[PDB]
Amino acid sequence: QQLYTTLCIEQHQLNKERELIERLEDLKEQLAPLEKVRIEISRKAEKRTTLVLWGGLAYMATQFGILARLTWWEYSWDIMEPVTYFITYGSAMAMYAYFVMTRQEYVYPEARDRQYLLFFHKGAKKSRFDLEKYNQLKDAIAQAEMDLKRLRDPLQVHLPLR
Amino acid sequence: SPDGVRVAASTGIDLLLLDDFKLVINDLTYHVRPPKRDLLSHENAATLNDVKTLVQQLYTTLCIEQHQLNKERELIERLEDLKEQLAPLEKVRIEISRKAEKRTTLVLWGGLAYMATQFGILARLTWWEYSWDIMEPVTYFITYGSAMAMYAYFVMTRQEYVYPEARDRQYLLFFHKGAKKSRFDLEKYNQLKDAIAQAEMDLKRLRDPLQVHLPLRQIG
Amino acid sequence: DDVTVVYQNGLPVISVRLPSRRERCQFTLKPISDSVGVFLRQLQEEDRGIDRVAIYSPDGVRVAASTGIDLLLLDDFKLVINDLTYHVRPPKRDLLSHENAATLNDVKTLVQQLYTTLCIEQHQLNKERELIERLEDLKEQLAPLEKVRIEISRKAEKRTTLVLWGGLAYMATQFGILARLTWWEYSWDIMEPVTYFITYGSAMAMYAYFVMTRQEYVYPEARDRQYLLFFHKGAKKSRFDLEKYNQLKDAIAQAEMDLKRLRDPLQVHLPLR
Amino acid sequence: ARDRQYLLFFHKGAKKSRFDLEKYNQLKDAIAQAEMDLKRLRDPLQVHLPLR
Amino acid sequence: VIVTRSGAILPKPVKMSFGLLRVFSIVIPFLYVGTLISKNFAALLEEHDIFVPE
Amino acid sequence: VIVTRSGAILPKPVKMSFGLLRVFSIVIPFLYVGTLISKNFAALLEEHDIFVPE
Ligand SMILES: CCCCCCCCCCCCCCCCCC(=O)OC[C@H](COP(=O)([O-])OCC(O)COP(=O)([O-])OC[C@@H](COC(=O)CCCCCCCCCCCCCCCCC)OC(=O)CCCCCCCCCCCCCCCCC)OC(=O)CCCCCCCCCCCCCCCCC
Ligand SMILES: CCCCCCCCCCCCCCCCCC(=O)OC[C@H](COP(=O)([O-])OCC(O)COP(=O)([O-])OC[C@@H](COC(=O)CCCCCCCCCCCCCCCCC)OC(=O)CCCCCCCCCCCCCCCCC)OC(=O)CCCCCCCCCCCCCCCCC
Ligand SMILES: CCCCCCCCCCCCCCCCC[C@@H](O)O[C@H](CO[C@H](O)CCCCCCCCCCCCCCC)COP(=O)(O)OCC[N+](C)(C)C
Ligand SMILES: CCCCCCCCCCCCCCCCC[C@@H](O)O[C@H](CO[C@H](O)CCCCCCCCCCCCCCC)COP(=O)(O)OCC[N+](C)(C)C
Ligand SMILES: CCCCCCCCCCCCCCCCC[C@@H](O)O[C@H](CO[C@H](O)CCCCCCCCCCCCCCC)COP(=O)(O)OCC[N+](C)(C)C
Ligand SMILES: [Ca+2]
Ligand SMILES: [Ca+2]
Repeated sequence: QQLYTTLCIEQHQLNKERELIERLEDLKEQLAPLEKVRIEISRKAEKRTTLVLWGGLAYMATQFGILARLTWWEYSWDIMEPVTYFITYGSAMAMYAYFVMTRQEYVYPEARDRQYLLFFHKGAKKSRFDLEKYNQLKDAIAQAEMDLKRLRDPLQVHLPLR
Repeated sequence: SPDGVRVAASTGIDLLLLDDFKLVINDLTYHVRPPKRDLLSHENAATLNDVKTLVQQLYTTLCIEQHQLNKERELIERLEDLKEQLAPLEKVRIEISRKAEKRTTLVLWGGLAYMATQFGILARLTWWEYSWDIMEPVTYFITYGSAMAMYAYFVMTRQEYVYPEARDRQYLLFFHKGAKKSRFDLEKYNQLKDAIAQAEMDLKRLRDPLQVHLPLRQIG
Repeated sequence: DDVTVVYQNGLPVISVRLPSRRERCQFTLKPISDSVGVFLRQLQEEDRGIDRVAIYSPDGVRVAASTGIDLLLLDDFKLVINDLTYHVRPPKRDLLSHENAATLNDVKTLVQQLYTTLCIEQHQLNKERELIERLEDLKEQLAPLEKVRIEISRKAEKRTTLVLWGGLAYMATQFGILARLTWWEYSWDIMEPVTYFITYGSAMAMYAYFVMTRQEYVYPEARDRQYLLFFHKGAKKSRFDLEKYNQLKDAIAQAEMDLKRLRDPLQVHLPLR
Repeated sequence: ARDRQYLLFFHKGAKKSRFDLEKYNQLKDAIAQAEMDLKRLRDPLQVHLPLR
Repeated sequence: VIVTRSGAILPKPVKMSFGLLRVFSIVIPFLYVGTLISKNFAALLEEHDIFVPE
Repeated sequence: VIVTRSGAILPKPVKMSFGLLRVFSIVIPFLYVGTLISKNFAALLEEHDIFVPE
């Protein structure tokens, strides 16, 4: 305790947390130019993902209309029933070719996320975005915040309570 | 500040003694001159930092077991205060999650009632009035319309149509209007419910250095 | 009689039968933030047919009105109402606060931690010096095995690729067979039940897959299962011991995990975990 | 559904045999806790044990 | 799964009391009123000379 | 799941503004053109004496 006073250790600990706070709020200084570009790219990628979602819905409605006109107006059901079976089996073939080609199963909220990532990574290369520096900053901020949260832990005595 | 402007209240002390300043007491103005702390050695100071961080680790172990008993009893006192502050809101919360579950079992039983009456419609109209050759494309387009509505559910909710996730979504939409009609604040209940879990997670993080005398684990 | 209290999610309640009203009045209590005098103040607020109320000890001495109820509810006690003495025996607990007087074990663990923090840096650096040599030794011991495991995991991949494309070719030839039968040779009035029973046979085979393999038939899991079967049957016809390779890779990962778990406390001077 | 049918068979057999399941569950958690804090005492990094 | 991360056993899954009679007492009369709705609708459509099966 | 790791209730599910009208305004005018396409294709194939059923 006579070394904790003559070496001025409390100001050394508060200097340490001031250095941590300054490093954290200076890592957030060179991030704010990048998120203004990233929000733009993500917005104009989701605006293209909703286009293919509504286009798939419009395609299913168009196929309903095509198969509904012929079975009652022009032809009979005895002509259009094998066509509408083989359309179903062709859809079951296409959903398997999606698995062979894409190495993942065809479900809706994963195909949407994969298509969104492909749109984003096309747009980030089109706009010459610096993605790796963005990922490095987003990792370093999440590490510095965890280090600051571990420094001011209330169950330890790392900093005085004043 | 020595050019005449005033220094604000919450200005740090380390910023203050860079240049001069003037201290004004009731009638007197003293002109303070802080010295220059030019003892900034780069060498012979990476060996002062290790001794200064060793003295902190030596002081910490001298004052850590009497600290984690004061924090333990303060956590127990805050836990038994937060429980009594939460306990009036709990009986109001249960009676909103009882109407919101009865309105969800009405949907879950009326889906079964809709499927059973569609079965009874098609089974009446296939064997009795019209033939199966007349009433086959109706069933096929019923099936394709269901396969289209299950995709429109995904296009509108960004969530795949399975049974228990749609049940939980409909339950939460019932609850967040039951808790709005009856004048119930969910924000105070959520901040009274996360503070209890936060205060009792730290109570079991104190099991290591107080029960078995092992060093406790960090946040995360 | 109130022979006992009731525990409710960590809080006590005394069911004290009041003197001038023939009822078992419940009384919930905060054990840490209340004293005995508070409980006697709020016990007599109910009826005021109380000319004497006093909490005693089992030995018979009076208990002060300022002791906390958590210190009272450690042992059993007596509650004297103005004519009858209700003996109270609360249920026994284990611990709430790990607090008591000093012990020789406390000072013997204090000099243990004071001995730890003087030599933990010169022991952790002498352990990191061992780890940075052990990791490069393990990573150069493994160099013959990765050259063989890549040649096994490329044969298993080039066989499961043919299994995938062969399944696609089978479900594309079934289309051709059925679409030749329903339009050229025979008609749909013949080939509709064969279509239905092929669909039902596929739905039966997808359940028999679950009965045999004890897992559901989805595509990226039935691919990986057959890949692992090709790998383990191919690594047995090449004399490749996986029990060495697996323990080398997990030992390398454990050494790297311990290195990254100690090296950052050397940077930021925090505890390890 | 297979695991749910397995649990409904096991919890009927455990009531027929009077198996005292909760002492089994608390022992199985307690030995995992005693192995966890024993393994955190034989740490190669923390110098908790001498002659090592 | 059937066990926890230790070797303990997961508890007994909850059972809806009298489940099959609660399902079959709401499946059957709605099936019957489905047949009634379809019979009366077909009789109405035939009686007004719109769709007569011939 | 309807709660967090605490007892705190999950937030409100994000509904889409006019979701049913946005679906029924994209289903119906595409079902109509899907009718018109098939009608014109059937008439164009019938007129050139390729596929006539009756
Ligand atoms: C008295 C009664 C007694 C009778 C008893 C007699 C019964 C016969 C005994 C036969 C036993 C012999 C054993 C043979 C060993 C074979 C091993 C082998 O092949 O080595 C592979 C070997 C790997 O060996 P391995 O390491 O042990 O791994 C194998 C498994 O992984 C193993 O482990 P796993 O964990 O992965 O297990 C998965 C397993 C299990 O998963 C399954 O898929 C189980 C399937 C069983 C379901 C049964 C469905 C019931 C159908 C209804 C019945 C219809 C009758 C109708 C009658 C109507 C009359 C009223 O899959 C397989 O192992 C089988 C592979 C594919 C089989 C598909 C056959 C099913 C269709 C049969 C129906 C026949 C229709 C005839 C119609 C004719 C019309 C004129 O190398 C490989 O190349 C990998 C295989 C690549 C993928 C599959 C390739 C398919 C090959 C043949 C298919 C031909 C074309 C498909 C035609 C489709 C039919 C329409
Ligand atoms: C005008 C010209 C022509 C008209 C054309 C068609 C018009 C039909 C109108 C249909 C619209 C439905 C109206 C509902 C709107 C309001 C819903 C609402 O407030 O509900 C409150 C309630 C809670 O409200 P909330 O808390 O504010 O939450 C709002 C949303 O739930 C929040 O939901 P979310 O954000 O979580 O996402 C859910 C989302 C998910 O979105 C969807 O699921 C949309 C699905 C539809 C997509 C399009 C399908 C494509 C169909 C193809 C069309 C083919 C046409 C045929 C032509 C072919 C020939 C060319 O939306 C919904 O589920 C909305 C609920 C409505 C369900 C719609 C189902 C109707 C299907 C009809 C299709 C066409 C009919 C064919 C007619 C055939 C002719 C013979 O919502 C519910 O979900 C409850 C469901 C209850 C539904 C009705 C209950 C009836 C019960 C009657 C009493 C039974 C008595 C028993 C008697 C006992 C006897 C023994
Ligand atoms: C870019 C500019 C805008 C373009 C606008 C035009 C858009 C054109 C339409 C493109 C379609 C893409 C969306 C696909 C919607 C088809 C919906 C599909 O489900 O219909 C099935 C009919 O199948 C279709 O004919 C094709 C099957 C899909 C195979 C092709 C995959 C195309 C994916 C391309 C990536 C786009 C992301 C997908 C968005 C969801 C019938 O449903 P069902 O039988 O009951 O499936 C069972 C449900 N499962 C899958 C969850 C088990
Ligand atoms: C104010 C309170 C109101 C109370 C009274 C309300 C009474 C409402 C009556 C209607 C009940 C709602 C119906 C919900 C259940 C519909 C039955 C449906 O689920 O059955 C399907 C039949 O489908 C229907 O024909 C089309 C309905 C499509 C659903 C659109 C969403 C509408 C519900 C929105 C609210 C969500 C409630 C979820 C309840 C489960 C099964 O077909 P299948 O193909 O073999 O299953 C495929 C397996 N999947 C689902 C895992 C993929
Ligand atoms: C020496 C090298 C070896 C060469 C061997 C070459 C062998 C070539 C032939 C291989 C045949 C493999 C068949 C692959 C499966 C065919 C595609 C399958 O999906 O068709 C289904 C119909 O086929 C039947 O189900 C049979 C499948 C039963 C299992 C067959 C044995 C599989 C053993 C091999 C497993 C690895 C296969 C690779 C992943 C497909 C369609 O089902 P559908 O209704 O439309 O959609 C259901 C979607 N689900 C599954 C997600 C629900
Ligand atoms: Ca059919
Ligand atoms: Ca027919």
